[PDB]
Amino acid sequence: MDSYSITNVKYLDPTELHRWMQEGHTTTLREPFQVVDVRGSDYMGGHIKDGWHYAYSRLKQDPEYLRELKHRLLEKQADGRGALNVIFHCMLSQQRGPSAAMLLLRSLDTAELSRCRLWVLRGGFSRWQSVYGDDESVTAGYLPDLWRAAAA
Repeated sequence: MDSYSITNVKYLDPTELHRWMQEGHTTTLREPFQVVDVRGSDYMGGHIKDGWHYAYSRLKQDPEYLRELKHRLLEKQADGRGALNVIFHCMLSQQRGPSAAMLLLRSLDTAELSRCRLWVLRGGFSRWQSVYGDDESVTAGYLPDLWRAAAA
């Protein structure tokens, strides 16, 4: 990235993330990626496989928590190819997704700006599960019952 502007935050569709997961890296530059689920208690009911769970509320209130995430991400990037593609997502298409990305972006030094690419998954986990919810290879801890529209 080149600056600390909101325009540096990119958006990804579920179909493209799924493709990255199938291949094990991004399609264009073959770079690594890491999903960061920033939901709180609404994390319940299923999540993207191999993603990390860092609640937005705590990232925003605890600088040490944000620092921990940054450190983990950069540590993973150091042993990988090129820049690490970090993907943030919420439950739905919410403002907390890009806000979480901005929190990380603002915590990066000018030297670390080039080590990451920031993305937000359009639609959140809600859109994700409507398509890949029952796909065991990309979704973990899924509870079909909770997402039933016309249940009990």
